[PDB]
Amino acid sequence: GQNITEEFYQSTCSAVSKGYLSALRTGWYTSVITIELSNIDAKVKLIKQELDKYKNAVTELQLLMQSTPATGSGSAIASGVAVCKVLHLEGEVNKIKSALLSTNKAVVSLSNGVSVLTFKVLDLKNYIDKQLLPICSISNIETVIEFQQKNNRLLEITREFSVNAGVTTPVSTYMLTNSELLSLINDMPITNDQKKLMSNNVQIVRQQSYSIMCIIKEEVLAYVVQLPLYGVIDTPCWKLHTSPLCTTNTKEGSNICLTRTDRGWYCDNAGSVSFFPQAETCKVQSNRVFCDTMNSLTLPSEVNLCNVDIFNPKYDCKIMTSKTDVSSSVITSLGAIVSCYGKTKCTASNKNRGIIKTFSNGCDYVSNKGVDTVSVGNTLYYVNKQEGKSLYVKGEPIINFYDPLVFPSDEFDASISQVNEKINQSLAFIRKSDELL
Amino acid sequence: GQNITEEFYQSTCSAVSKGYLSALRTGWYTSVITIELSNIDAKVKLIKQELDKYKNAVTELQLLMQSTPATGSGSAIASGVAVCKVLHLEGEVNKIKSALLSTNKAVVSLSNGVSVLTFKVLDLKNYIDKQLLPICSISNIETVIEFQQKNNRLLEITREFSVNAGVTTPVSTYMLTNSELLSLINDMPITNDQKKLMSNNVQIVRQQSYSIMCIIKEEVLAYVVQLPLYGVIDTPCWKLHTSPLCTTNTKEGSNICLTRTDRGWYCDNAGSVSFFPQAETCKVQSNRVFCDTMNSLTLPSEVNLCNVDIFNPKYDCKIMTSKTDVSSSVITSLGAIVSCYGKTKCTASNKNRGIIKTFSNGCDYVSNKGVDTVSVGNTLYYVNKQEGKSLYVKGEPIINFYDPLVFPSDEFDASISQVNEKINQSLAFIRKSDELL
Amino acid sequence: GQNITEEFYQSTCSAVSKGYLSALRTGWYTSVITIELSNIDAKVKLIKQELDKYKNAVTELQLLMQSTPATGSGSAIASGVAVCKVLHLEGEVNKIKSALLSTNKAVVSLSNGVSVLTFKVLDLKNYIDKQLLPICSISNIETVIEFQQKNNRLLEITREFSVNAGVTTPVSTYMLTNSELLSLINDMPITNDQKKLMSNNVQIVRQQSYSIMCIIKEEVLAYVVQLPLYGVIDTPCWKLHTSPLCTTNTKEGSNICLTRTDRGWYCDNAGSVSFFPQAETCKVQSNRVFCDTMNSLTLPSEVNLCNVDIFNPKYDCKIMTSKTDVSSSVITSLGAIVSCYGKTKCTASNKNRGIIKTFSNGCDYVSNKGVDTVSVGNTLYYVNKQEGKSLYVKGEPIINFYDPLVFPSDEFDASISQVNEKINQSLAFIRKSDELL
Amino acid sequence: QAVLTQPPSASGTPGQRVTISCSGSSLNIGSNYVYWYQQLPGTAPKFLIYKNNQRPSGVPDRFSGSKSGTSASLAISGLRSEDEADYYCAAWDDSLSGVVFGGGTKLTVL
Amino acid sequence: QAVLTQPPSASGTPGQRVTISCSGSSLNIGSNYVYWYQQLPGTAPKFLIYKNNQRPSGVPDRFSGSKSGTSASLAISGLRSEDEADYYCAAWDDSLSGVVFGGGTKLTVL
Amino acid sequence: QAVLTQPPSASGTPGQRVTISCSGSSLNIGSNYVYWYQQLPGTAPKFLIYKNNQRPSGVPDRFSGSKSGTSASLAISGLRSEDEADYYCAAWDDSLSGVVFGGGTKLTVL
Amino acid sequence: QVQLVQSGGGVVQPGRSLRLSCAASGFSFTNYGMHWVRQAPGKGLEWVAVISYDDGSDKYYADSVKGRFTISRDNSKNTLYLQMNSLRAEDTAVYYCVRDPTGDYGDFPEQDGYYYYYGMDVWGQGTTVTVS
Amino acid sequence: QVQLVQSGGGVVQPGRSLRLSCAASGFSFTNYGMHWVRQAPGKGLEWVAVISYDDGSDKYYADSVKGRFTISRDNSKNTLYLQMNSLRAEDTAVYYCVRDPTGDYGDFPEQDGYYYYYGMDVWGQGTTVTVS
Amino acid sequence: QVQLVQSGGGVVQPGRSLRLSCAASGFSFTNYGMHWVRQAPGKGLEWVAVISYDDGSDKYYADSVKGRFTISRDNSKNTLYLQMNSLRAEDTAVYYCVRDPTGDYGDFPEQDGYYYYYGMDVWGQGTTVTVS
Repeated sequence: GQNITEEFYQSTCSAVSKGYLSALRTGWYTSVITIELSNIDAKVKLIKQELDKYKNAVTELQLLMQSTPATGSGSAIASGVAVCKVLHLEGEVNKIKSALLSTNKAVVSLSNGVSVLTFKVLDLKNYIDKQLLPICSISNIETVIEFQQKNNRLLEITREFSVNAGVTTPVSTYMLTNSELLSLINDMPITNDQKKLMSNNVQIVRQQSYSIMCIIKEEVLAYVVQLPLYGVIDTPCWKLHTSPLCTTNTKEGSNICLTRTDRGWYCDNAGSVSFFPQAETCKVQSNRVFCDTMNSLTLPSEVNLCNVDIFNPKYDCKIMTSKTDVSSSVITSLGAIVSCYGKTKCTASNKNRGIIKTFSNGCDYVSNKGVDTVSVGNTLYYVNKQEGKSLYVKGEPIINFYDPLVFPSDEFDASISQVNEKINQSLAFIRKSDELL
Repeated sequence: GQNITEEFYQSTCSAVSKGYLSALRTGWYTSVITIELSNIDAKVKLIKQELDKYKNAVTELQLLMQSTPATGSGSAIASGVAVCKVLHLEGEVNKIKSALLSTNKAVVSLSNGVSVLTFKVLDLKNYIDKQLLPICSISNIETVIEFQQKNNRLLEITREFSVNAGVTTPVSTYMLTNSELLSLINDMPITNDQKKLMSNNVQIVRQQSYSIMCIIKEEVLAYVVQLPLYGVIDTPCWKLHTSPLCTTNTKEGSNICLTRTDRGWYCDNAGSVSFFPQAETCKVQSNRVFCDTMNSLTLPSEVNLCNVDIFNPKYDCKIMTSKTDVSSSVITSLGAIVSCYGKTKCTASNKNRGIIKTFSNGCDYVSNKGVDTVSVGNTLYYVNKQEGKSLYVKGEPIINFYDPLVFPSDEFDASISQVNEKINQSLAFIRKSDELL
Repeated sequence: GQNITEEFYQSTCSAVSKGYLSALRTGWYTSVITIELSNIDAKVKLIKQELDKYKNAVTELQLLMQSTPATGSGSAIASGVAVCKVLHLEGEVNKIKSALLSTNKAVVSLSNGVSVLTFKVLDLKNYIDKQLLPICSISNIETVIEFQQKNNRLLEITREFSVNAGVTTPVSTYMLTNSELLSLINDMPITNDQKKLMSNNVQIVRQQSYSIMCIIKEEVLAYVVQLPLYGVIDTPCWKLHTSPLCTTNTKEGSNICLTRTDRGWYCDNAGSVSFFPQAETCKVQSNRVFCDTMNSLTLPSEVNLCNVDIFNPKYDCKIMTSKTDVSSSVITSLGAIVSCYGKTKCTASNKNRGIIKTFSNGCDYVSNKGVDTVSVGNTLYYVNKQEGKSLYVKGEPIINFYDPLVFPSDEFDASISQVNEKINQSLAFIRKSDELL
Repeated sequence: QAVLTQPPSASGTPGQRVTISCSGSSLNIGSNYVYWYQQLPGTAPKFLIYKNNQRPSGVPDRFSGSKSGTSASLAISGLRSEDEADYYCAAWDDSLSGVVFGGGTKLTVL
Repeated sequence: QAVLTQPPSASGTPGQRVTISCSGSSLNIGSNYVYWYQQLPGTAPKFLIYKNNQRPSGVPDRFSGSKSGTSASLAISGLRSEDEADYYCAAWDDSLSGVVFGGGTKLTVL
Repeated sequence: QAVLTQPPSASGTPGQRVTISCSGSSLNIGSNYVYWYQQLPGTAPKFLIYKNNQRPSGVPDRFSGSKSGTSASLAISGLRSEDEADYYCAAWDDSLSGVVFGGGTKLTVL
Repeated sequence: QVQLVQSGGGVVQPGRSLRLSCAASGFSFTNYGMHWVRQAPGKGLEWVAVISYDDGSDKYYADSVKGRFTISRDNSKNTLYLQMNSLRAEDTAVYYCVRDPTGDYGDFPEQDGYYYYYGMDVWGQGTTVTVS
Repeated sequence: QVQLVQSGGGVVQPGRSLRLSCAASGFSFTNYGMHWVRQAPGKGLEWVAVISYDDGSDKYYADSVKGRFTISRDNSKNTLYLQMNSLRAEDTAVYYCVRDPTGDYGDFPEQDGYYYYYGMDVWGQGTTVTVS
Repeated sequence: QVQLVQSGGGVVQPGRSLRLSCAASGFSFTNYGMHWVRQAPGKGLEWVAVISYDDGSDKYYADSVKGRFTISRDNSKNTLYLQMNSLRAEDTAVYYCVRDPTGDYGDFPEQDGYYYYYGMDVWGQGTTVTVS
C-alpha cells in the first residue's frame, strides 16, 4: 500500500522494488463528446473574419471525416471506432441530440444496446442562431470578444484533429476539460473505488485515453473519447532492475558476463503475473502503477522464483551473455546498481561531502538516503529521493559458476536451461576427442 | 480497389489481408512559404505590448536561423534544406518577393533551375506599414483586436519552430492551412489522380510532410514545407499478421514454438514488392495505404510464396523459434488470431451474448462479423469492425514437422533454410557417435 | 573546428565523418520558475468568465501536484524532483517569494545548501489584487483585453502540464521565453564559453531540458526547469556510417554478407570515447554535436582501430552477418554509401543532367558535390549538401576472406573474434571426420 | 408469438409501391442484419433481401430494403401480379441464440 | 563548542508544554534528519525522537518533534515530573564527517 | 560561340580597380562554381580564382571574385602593369557534359 | 444445378421420435451451414435449428424444440439430418431444409470460426410431418 | 533481552593507550552500525566514533580523537572495541557504547552500502575513564 | 617541382589522326583528373576533354571533338594521351595539358566517385598542332 522496499541480489546483479499497488487498464469505455453547430464597419469585419474561421473549421472537419478512423493498427481505438460507425446511422445522432437539449450531459442507448455517456461541451447553435445572426450591420465590440472566446475551442479542437489525422492521445483539455472529464468519471459504470482512483489521477487518465473524430451530421459535431477501464486495482506490483554481472580477472578481455533480461514492471493479476517489458507503458504515482495490458505478457506465478533462486527448474529464467566488461550503472527506485569492471573509476557522492564511496570491481548497490550522485567514468547519474527500506541479499555471483572456455559469449535472448544444454553439447564436443587417443 | 479479403493459414499461424490499394511516397516536393515583415493610453499600451510580441518573435527566429537546419540525420529533410541553402544567396529571396507582390502565390525558378511553388500566407508589412504606424498616440480599440488577430499566426509559427529546433512534422494548420495546402497541391506538377488523392487526404499529407525554418532576410520570413510525392499509386497492398505456432504436448515445457517474422505491410512496386516492417510508417484510410519508402525493403515478387508454401526453395522464409508456449492474440483487419497454449482460457465474446466460442490449444482464427471482443487470460482484445470476407486455409501446423530434440530453441532472426541446416549439423553430431560402437 | 572530412573504407563498407566538435550533457542545473497568484454588463461577464478561467486553472494544477512527479523512470528528472520535494518544506517557498519581491529573478540558497536561480515570469497577484479587484460593477473594455493577455500564459502553462502529466520536454516558450532562458543562462555557474554555447543554441537547450510541475502553496506557482550542463566542450567527434558488404557471386543466394554494427556518433571524453548508438539523442548544428551522456557507452580509445584495421587484436570489432544480398543505400554527412547486389539497378543522378553514375555490384561511395539524388531500385535517396572533403580508402572487402561453407549466416551481435572461433569449431567439426577414414 | 412484429396483411394495385414494415428490438434488428423472404402460395420461401439492402442474383431492382434504428422495411416498387405472396423479415437475435422470423404479411394484388 | 546550539536550561510546572529549540546550519540540520535524546540524571541517554518527528516504541505521544529549515525543536506536552532531565538534539554533519550533538538543555520540573 | 558571355576588352590605369563580368545560364553558373584564369601574352593560363571567391596560393589579395545568381565577376583591385592579360571565366555546364569557357577579356594597362 | 431434396415425411405418435433427411447436390455442401425451418398449417415460418460449416461445432436450436430436437450433418454423404424426439401436436408442420449462404453471395463461402447468419438462399421443396 | 555490556574502565597515563569493550546480546550484532559516545564530567554528550555494518568499511571519527583513536568490531564475538591512544586530560569522560538502528525502527535493519546515521537506540550503562 | 611536359606537336593531313603526350612529374599523377584545352590562333580558350582520377571511368568530351577525339591515361607512366582523329582545319590550335585539382587546394586530392570540376591549376607550356 506504501512502504516501498527494495532488495538487491549480489548473486544476479539485480534488484526488486516491492510495495507498489496496481491500476491495470483492462478495458475501454467509449463516451461521445458533442458540439452543436449553426447552419448558415470594423465591428462587422471582425465578425466576418471570425465567422470565416468558424465555417472554415467546419468544412475542414467535414473533409477529415471522409471514411477516416484508424491509427497505429494496434487496434487500440477499435472499441471507439465501433461506436463511431454506429453514430453514422440514420437516427443515432438524433438520439444524442434529443437527450442533450437544455442540458450538458446525458446517457443514450444506441440501437445496438450500447449505453454511451454523452456530453455537450459547446453550444454554437444557441449562440450564433440567437445572439449573433439577429444582427452586414452595426454592433458593439464586446460581442466580438464574446464570439471569439466561444469559437476558440472549436478552432483549437480542429487544430489537434488535423495534425493527428483525427485521433489524438493523450486527451487535451481542449477535447475534455477537467470539469467535463471528472463529470464523465462520476457517471460511467465503475466501482466507487475506481471513480476515486480516476478522479485523483485525471492526468494519468488523459495519458491512457484517446479522442477520435467521428462525424459532422445534422448540425452536431461529435467525437468519441475512449476512456480507460481499470479492472484490476490494489494488487501488488514490483519493478525489476538488472545490470551486467561479470567476472573480474585482472587481464582485460579474459572475463565473461551475464545479464538478466526480464527487467520491467510485474503486477499480480488473477492468479498469474502481468509483465510490462516496456516501462514506457507504465505510469507511477509514487506507490501506484498504471499500466496498459495491451503491451503485457501473462506469466505464471513462478516467474518470481528468478528473484529467489535463478536456477530453479520450475521456471526457465532468461539471461543474455557477453564478454565485454564495460562499466555501467542503473538507478533503481531506492538507490543505484553499480557494475564496475576493469580499470574504471566508480564512485558515489553526496552533494555536500563529495565522494563517500569508491566501488571495487564487480556488481554492488547503494541506497539513496545519503547519496546524491553516482559517477561511472565519464557518466554522472542522479539518484531518486524516494523513501523506503533498502536490502542487500548476499550471494555468490552466478557468473563464477561458469567455465569461461565453454561459456557461450553471444546469447541475446537465452535462458538458464538453454545456456546449460548449450554448454553440455560443447562439453560433449571435446569429450568424444578425449577417449580416442 | 475495395472488397477486403483475409486468409488465415492454419499451417503457419498467420493471416494476409488483401484488396488494399497503395500510395507510396517515393519523392519530395519543396515549396517555399513566406511571411513579409515590417522593419521598424491603454489603447497604445496594448499596441506597445503586441508590437513587442511581434519584434521579439522576429529576433527569436533570427537567432534560430544561425546555420541550423538538420533533424534525425536520416537525411529526410535533405531535399528541403538544399533549397534552404540556395535561398541564402544574393538575390534569390528577392525573386520570391518580386513574384509575390500583390498576390498570394507564385512559381519561381531559382538560379539553380529549381522551380518552387511559393506562397505568401501573411502580410505584416502591408499592415504595420500602412495602418498601424500611420498612428505614442491615440486610437480606437478595434485596431488592437485586428493587430492581435494578424500577429497571432506569426507568434504561433515561432512557437512551433522554437520547440522543434526549426523542423516540424507533421505540418500544422499554423504552418499551412487546408486552404493554402489545397492550393499548393492544385499547382504542384503531379497527375490529376495524384492531386485528387492528396486533396482528399490532406490530413495524411500533413503526417508525411515537413516544415523547415530557413531564413529571415530583406524583410521576408521564409520557411520550406517539404510535401510528399506519391509516385506509386493504386497498386495492390496486403498486410501480414503473425502469431506463435506451438505444439500442444500436455506437459508444460515439453513444447516447441515457431513464429513468422516478416509481419507488416507489402505493396507491389515496379516488378518487386516493397515491404514496410514498421507499421508506424504506414497510414490506412480503410482501403488505401500511404507508406514512406525511406523505411522500406525492396523484395522479390517471390516473397509472397511464404504465404502459399513456406517451404519453397525459391524464397528463404524467415521465422523465429522458442520453447515458451505462452498464450497471446493478434487483431487483424477482419478478425483475430488466437494462440492458446497450455491451461490458459481463451474465448471470443459478443457484447450481447457473452462467450460464443472457447478456443482449444493451438492456433485458430475468427472473423469480426459476429464477435466483439476476444479474451486470452487476463487480457481483453477488441476487434475492428471493418467489413470483408474471411477465409480459413486448412493445413498441417509446420511445427509438427520438427523433432523437439534437435529443434533450435533460440533463433531470433533465422529462416527455413538456416533452421534446416542447423538441424542437419546437430543430426550429424549424434550420427558420428552412432557408428563408433 | 570545421572542415568536415569523410573517409569511406572499401574494405568494410563503412564511412567516418571527422572534424566535428562536441557539446556533451554531463550534468543538470535546476532552476525554479515562479508565478505569483492572487487568493480570492457584458464588461463584467467577460471578467467573470476570464476569472473563472483563472481559478479553474489553479485548482487544475492543485489537483496535479498531489504527489505526482515522475516520468519514464529513466531517472532523468531525478535531480529536478529532488529540488521539488525540498520546495515542499515549511519556509522554502517563502525564501523564494522573499527574494523575488519587486524583481524578476534572484538566487536563493535552500536550507540544503543548494543555490537555485529563481525567476518570476508572471505577477497575477500585483495585477488582480491592484487593478482588477478594485472594481459585480462597471468597467471599460480595454481592461478585459489586458486581463486576457496576462492570464493567457498561466492557462497555456496549465495546458501543457495537464497533457504531459506534469513533466514536459522539450521546454516551450510558454514555460520559459527566450528572454527568460537567456537571462537564466547568463547567471548559472558555467564557463564564459558554456554561456556563449548555450545562448547561441537555445533551441537545442530546449530539446535537452525538462519542465517539472512542483507545487502551489502560499500563493506562489512554482515549477522546476531542469537545464543541461555541458561539461565536455570542443572535443573531436565523428560519425560512423555502415552498410552491408556482400560477395557478388552470379547465382542468387550463393553470397554471404557482413555489416558493421557500431554505427552512430563517437566523441572524445577524458581519455575514453563516448559512443551514442541512438542518433536520436544527438543534435547537430553543422559542426557542433550536442549529445546526452545518459544514453552513452564509455569505450576505450582503441575502438577507433575498427576504422583503420578491423582485424586488430586490441579491440574486438562488432559485425552482424547474413546471406541476404539485398540492395540498400546510406546517406552520409558528405555523400552516399551504395550497396548494390545482384540484378538491381543502382544509380546516382544530378537534377540537371540525369544519371551520371551507374553502380556495379558491391559496395561503393560517392560525394555530394555534384550529385543530387541516388536511386537503388524503387527507392529514391536525396543527399545532404554539406560541404567538405571526401576520401576513398582502397582495400580488399573483408567478406572475401571468409569461406561461405563455414561462414555463420545468422549472427546478430557477433564480433570479429566471436565469428573466428565460431568458424574454428566448425572447421574442427569436419576435421575429426577427415582422419577417421 | 413472432418476436419480430410486421403487419398481417397488405394490398396493392399494379404499378404501385407497397411498403412492408418490420419492427424489432435492440437485441435482434438494432444489432444485426435483416433479411427478407418471399413465399408464393404453395411454394417454398424465396431469398429476397440480405444485409438489409442487397438483391440476390435474379431479384428485380423494384425490390429494395432499408433498416432504421431498431426497425426495417421492404419496398416493393412497380407492383406486379405475381408479387402476391407472404413476405417475412428475419434476423439473428442475441437475447436468444437463434434466428427469429416476422409474423408474415399476406400481400394481395388487385 | 557544540556545533548545534540549544538553550542551556528550561523549566516547567506539571501539565505544561515546554519547547526545546535546536539551531544548526545548512550542512547539518538543513540537509539531514534530526534526532532527540533524553538523559535522566545518573542514567544513559534514551532514544526519544528520530527522523525529526517519530516516536520510538514506548515513548509517549506527548513528546513530539519538528524541523523548520535549518532549525528543529522538541515539544514536551503534558509535562510530567520524571521528564526532568537533559535533552540533546543530534544530527549528521556533512561539513565534518560525523555526528554532532547539541549543547544540552537542563529541564527542571517544579 | 562562347557559351559564357564576357566583355571583349577592358582598360585601366595603375591603382584602379577593373571589374570583369561573366554571365551564364541556370545550367552552368547558377548551378555550379565559377573559376577564373589569367593568361599573360605568350604564356599558359594561370589559375586565378576557384569556388567563385578563393585565391590559390601565391595569388595576391587584390584579385577577388564573386557570383550573383546566374552571373559572376572578377575584381582586379590595385591594378598593376603586369595584370595586362586575357582573363577567362569558366564553369561546369550541366546542359552539356563538359566545361565551358568565357569569351575572354583583353585587359589593357595604360 | 443447385438442388436440395428432402425425404422422411409422415405421421407419428406423441412421445415418439422421427428423423428427416435433405441431400444436397450441385454445390460443396461441406462449406455451408444449414437450417431447418417449419411452417405450421396456416401459420408463419418458425426457425427450428442451424448447423455450422464443415464440422458443426456450433449448433443452435429454438426453445420450441430445445432439448428434444437435434441437428447433424454427414459431409461425406452430402446430406443433412434432423433428430426429432418427443413429438407433440404443436410440432405438426411442413418442414423445410435451407442452405445458409455462409458468405457465398455469388463469390464463395467464408469461415468465421463460429456460426454467423448470412441468410437462407437455397430451399428444399418441403416435406410434411403430422403428429396425431 | 537486548543488552549492551561494557568493560574496560580505569585510570591511565597521558601519552599511553587503553582499549574498551562492549559485548552485544539479544540481537544480530553483525547487521547494525555502532557508536562510541562520551560525556566529560559536568559537560554534555560528545560523539566520538562510528563503525559501519557487518564489515566496518566506513568508519568515522571526530576531530577531538582523529588520528589517535580507532574503532573496530568482531562480529564473531558480538563485541565492539575502542582503540584509545595518546590519552590526554581532555579525554577524561564516561564512555558509552550505542547501537545505530541501521534501519531497524521495529521492523528490520537495512544495508545502504555506506554509513548512514539512523540514530542511537540501544545504549550501554557506561564505563568510566580518567586520564591523570 | 610540379611539372607538366608536353610533346607531339606538328602538321598533319585532314582526315588523318595524331596523338599528344604530357608527362607529369613532381606529384601523384594517379590521384588527379586531367584536362586538354586548346586555343585557336587569335581566338579564346576552348575546353576539349577531361579524364577522371586513377581509372578514367568518367571521361567527357566537347561537341567540337565528340566522336573523333579520345582521352586516355597511363598511371604507371605518369603520362596523359590525346587521341585525335579526323582532323580538320578548325582543330588547328595550340593544345594545353592541365591538371584538375581534384580537391587539392593545398591540402590533398579527393575521390568523389565521378568527375567533378575543381578547376585547372597546373598547366603545360603548350604544343602546336596545325591541320593543312
